[PDB]
Amino acid sequence: NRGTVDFIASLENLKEGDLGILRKLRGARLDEKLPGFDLFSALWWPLRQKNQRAPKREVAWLIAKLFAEFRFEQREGATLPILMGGICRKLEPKKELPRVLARFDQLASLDIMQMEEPLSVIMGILRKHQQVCLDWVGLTDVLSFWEQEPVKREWSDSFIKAYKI
Amino acid sequence: MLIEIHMIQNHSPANLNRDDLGAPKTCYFGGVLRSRISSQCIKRSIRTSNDFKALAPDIALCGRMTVEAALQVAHAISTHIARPEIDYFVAADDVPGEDAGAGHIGESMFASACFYKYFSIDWEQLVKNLKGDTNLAAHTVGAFLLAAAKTNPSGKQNSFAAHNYPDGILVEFKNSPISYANAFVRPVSVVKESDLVEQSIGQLSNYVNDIRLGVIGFWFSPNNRYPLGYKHSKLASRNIGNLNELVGAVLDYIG
Amino acid sequence: MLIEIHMIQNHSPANLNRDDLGAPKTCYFGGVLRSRISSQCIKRSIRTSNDFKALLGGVRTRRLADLIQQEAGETECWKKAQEILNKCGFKNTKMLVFMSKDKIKDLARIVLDNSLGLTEAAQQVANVIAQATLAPDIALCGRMLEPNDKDKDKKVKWSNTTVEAALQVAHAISTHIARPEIDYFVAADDVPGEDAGAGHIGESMFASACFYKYFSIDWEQLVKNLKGDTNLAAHTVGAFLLAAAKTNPSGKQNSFAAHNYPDGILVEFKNSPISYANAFVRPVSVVKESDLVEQSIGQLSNYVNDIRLGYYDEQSPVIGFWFSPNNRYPLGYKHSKLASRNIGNLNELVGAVLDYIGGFKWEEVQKS
Amino acid sequence: PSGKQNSFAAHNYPDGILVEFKNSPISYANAFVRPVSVVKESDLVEQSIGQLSNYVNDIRLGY
Amino acid sequence: PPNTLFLRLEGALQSWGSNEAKFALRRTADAPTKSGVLGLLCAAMGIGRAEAADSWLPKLANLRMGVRIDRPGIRWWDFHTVGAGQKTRAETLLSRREYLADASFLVALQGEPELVAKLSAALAKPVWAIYLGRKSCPPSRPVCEHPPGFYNTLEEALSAVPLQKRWHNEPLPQILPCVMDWIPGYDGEHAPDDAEIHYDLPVSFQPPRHLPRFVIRRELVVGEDVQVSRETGTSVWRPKGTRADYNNSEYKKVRAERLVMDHAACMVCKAPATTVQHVNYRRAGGKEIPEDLRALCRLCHDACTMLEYGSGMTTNRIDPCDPIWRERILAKRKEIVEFRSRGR
RNA sequence: GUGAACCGGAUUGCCGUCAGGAAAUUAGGUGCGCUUAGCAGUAUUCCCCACGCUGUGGG
DNA sequence: GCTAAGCGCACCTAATTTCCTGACGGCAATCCT
Ligand SMILES: [Mg+2]
Repeated sequence: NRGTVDFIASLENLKEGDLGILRKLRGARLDEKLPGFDLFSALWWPLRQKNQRAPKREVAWLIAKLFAEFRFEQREGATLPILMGGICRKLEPKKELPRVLARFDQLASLDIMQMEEPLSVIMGILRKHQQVCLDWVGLTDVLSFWEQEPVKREWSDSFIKAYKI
Repeated sequence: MLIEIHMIQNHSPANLNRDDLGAPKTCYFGGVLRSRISSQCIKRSIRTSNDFKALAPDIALCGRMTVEAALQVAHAISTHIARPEIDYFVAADDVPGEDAGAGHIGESMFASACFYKYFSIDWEQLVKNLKGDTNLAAHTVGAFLLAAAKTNPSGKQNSFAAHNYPDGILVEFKNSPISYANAFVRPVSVVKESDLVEQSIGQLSNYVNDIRLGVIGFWFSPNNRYPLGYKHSKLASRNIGNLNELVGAVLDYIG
Repeated sequence: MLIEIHMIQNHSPANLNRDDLGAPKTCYFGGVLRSRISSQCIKRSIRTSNDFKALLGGVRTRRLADLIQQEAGETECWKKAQEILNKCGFKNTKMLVFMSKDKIKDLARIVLDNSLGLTEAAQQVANVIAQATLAPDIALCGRMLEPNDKDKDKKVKWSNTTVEAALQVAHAISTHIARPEIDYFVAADDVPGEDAGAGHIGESMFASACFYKYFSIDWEQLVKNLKGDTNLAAHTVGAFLLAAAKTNPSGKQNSFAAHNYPDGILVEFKNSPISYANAFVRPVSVVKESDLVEQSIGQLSNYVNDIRLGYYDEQSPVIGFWFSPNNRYPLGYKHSKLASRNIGNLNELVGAVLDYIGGFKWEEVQKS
Repeated sequence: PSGKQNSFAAHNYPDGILVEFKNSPISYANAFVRPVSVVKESDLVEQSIGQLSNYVNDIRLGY
Repeated sequence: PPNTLFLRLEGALQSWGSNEAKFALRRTADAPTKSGVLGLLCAAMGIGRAEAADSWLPKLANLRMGVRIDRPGIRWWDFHTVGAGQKTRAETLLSRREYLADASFLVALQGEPELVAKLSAALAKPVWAIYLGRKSCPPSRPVCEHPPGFYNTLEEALSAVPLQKRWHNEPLPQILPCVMDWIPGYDGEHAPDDAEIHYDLPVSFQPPRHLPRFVIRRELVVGEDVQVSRETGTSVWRPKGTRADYNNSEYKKVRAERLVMDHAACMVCKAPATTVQHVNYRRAGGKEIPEDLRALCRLCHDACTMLEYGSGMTTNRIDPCDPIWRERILAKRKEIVEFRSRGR
């Protein structure tokens, strides 16, 4: 989809200081700090004007902050419930595995403006296991499409089929 | 000529109708499981009520020993997939003993659903069994509107005080008896920017936007909370914000 | 004449009600998950509230023979009480039996301890148990009992034990989407070891939510249940209002001391019950300005204005009192000037609703 | 609490203690339903005590 | 000329009860019985209980018909408790009733043309409320939906009418059953081994007397003799569209028009203006009229967008034309000067 | 009016009650934004109204 | 009356253990003698 791949490319082309000012902006909105809003305008407004399929404001802001925090490379076929879910096969099935499973289970019951913290702990579990690649494009178009039930359905049984291999 | 009343009513978590095993009554529609309130449940809830009790009225509306009553109701098919839930209760012994717990220690069943409720009246036969009392028939139709607007199934309500009111009533005077249950062959999926009742009323509006393309309609929402059709299109003849003026407009249309 | 109480109560992270697996009760409302508090829990907390000790008058126990034996310093009578109860219909130490406490004490002592016949003594005990319905908690919560017809003798007849409930309590559903949270707890061993491991590891489950609470009292049924003594009915209504405002369910309160007080109470006087939970069909999302209680009160005021401008009777005006501590949260912030008597004191609110009920003051009715 | 205090020596004493004597348990957590936003000319602790005092006065007058 | 009349039977629930039900267990048949469709037509004409008896049954009953089952609805049992006495006493009558859930039927009655025309006219004008066998089951689709036509046999009539998809991606039955009154063929011709008996020929209707009839089923295959239809509508509601663009030609004309009566001046600080801001998004994309647009300068449009992003402003944005929303706009505009690098 | 019409599954209820996630940890090693410039020594100053066309009512 | 090129790094390591509760409470009528 156009408008999202170039968003991921521009996020990946961001330099270290820009990622730092995005990192400090994590945990709050963008109305209290200027350079966060200037950066969101610079990375959104021309790409919003150029394409009709630009992502929604808050999901784009969430993915920008999470990419600044974690910095995983973009790679096709590396979405969240595959990588976590293959991670969920190497744990103790009676105690630890239900706890990490509930950590991933929490994600299905948030709106878009508190969603970054359970995602942050999930991506921290990913970082603790040396995971370098994530389908950032896949994550953001399934996150912008969060209003429907079938998308969460295919999310979930993708986790299931990653678990049963 | 037929007066058709399609009511959308969102009920808070309760158990209005119970089957043999205590579950909420359940039907099957749109290729998914729906919550159901039986027709006779709504009939007896509307009947025997001081909200409605205030030749013989209410014998013609609901029959009693070849009356063929003018008013009949459809089973309340939910607009979405039914979500039945287990509630676990205990009843304390409230006398200090060496143990704890004394009651049934059982489980009850409950569900919350947005019901589409269909009502149909024939005017001519309602006049016919009223021996030509047109004014009495108009008054009893207004009484039906007043009651069914504010009467709920008096099921298990002491522990589940569900006294919600309908958020949308569509009254038409069309030719053939049609139910808009086919509007909700789609179960209502909830989005972040809209609620369940708004989406159900929108599905109804998008379905009455058809049929006419291939009659009139009075739309009632409390103080225009939910407008039938989020446009300026000729879909609802009169957007009405209050129930009393809705009943007045319907009565002055009839007579 | 129906008295309607609609309360908005924000709670600290707590687990007031739990199911089998120790999870907070959740229900689907408007297509989304909502934190739920059971109506039976609220009824128990009201009945066991500190504003109810002078009004509590009912016991719902299966150990009735213990109660009857307890009024006997030396008169050992427990097997005969159990036998007369077993022939009364209970099959065992029995099924759950609800009736008054002074009634069971005095009447069962003077009936079953008497050396007399056996079947008609069971009939007398059954009459005492069935007719003992003069307790305002029994009048509010309601009761009916059915004994086992197999173990009961054919010579014992039971009168009507059906007490119609004058109180309807809804399950407290959250105004926003449910937020189930997991608390990972350990239990440290107080003696040291060579391994340094906890004595127990577990996961508690808790949730913080803004609950909408709904109560409905039928005044005519309440004065029919408690008979003509209307002073006790007014005392029951005032005690109910004070207990509902000032008592929380006793869940895991030792670990989650969430004793927050409600920020908004609407007490409305009308002949038809209204559930304002449809205000919160759309979940409440937080914003930068205002808070959750303010947003929920605004949504509730919007729906109250819509209902009054919708379902309205000229013959029966709708009228209600709005509560906020020292007028902290107004109801009609923008346009809905419906609450005529915004009241900033609980005793003033109780006095106002008692005056609307009739010629009753709170001090005068606190004697029955 | 002695949780990672060897790496985070956070031994700060309370900035305000309200000890009340009453029959029923009440709590002032509902003061902080609205999160405290820091302004330049005031303090987080000062605003926290101010909001707590507002709710305490409201509860005392209405309850 | 049209010798066939068509009936469309679709509802949320339906129940055409079989012969083995007038006890408390009151089951249903998989297909609409002949007495059921005959009663539906009798109500559509609107004659009395005994007026059907007085020489009206065999005129509608010699019409050898077929019933075509589009989709098989499942059998749902409803737990019905009759109150009996609520002369009266506390006794509850117990019953279970069978319903067909989510099924669609087409009934083709073949007869002489004038009867078919009268039947269609009465179907368009039901003088009494008609339903799907039980009064609590009103139809969801019009019974007079499909127009009548002329067909030689029942098979041609039942294969001519298409099968209507309710929505776009639903599983359709590859095999489609059809149940018809047994055509005797030539004189004589005793019934074949597959001919089943069915007590659904009405001869009196109060009390109901039913006569047996011979009933035979064929199978139709969709895609070669039964063809699907179009969707003819929308299912989901999908509320209206936000996210107005900024490159279409209809945008710039309204934006430049709003910069005229405002004299290229800002509205909150009265600086020289260079852009425009929206007050509500009820109309957007290209449809914009110049009464909900505010001409704003560069340094305050950015402040406005900084303030409206996460305030839950939904549709009605910040107006610079009311005192309530203004006093914090200046407090915001204090610090966009403070921290932005002027150096695209 | 069609195995159909008339037709509640009714009410009685706290899951509750016990608990520190705990002890351990440098983000380091490398770095020129930089090369050009009168806010003014004039030759059409963009003009609407007006002088025999160089004064005159100002956008 | 307002310029423009060229230039924007990658390598190392990412951890271990052990503990994870028990007992108690589970209803009755009334729907042909
Ligand atoms: Mg400005």
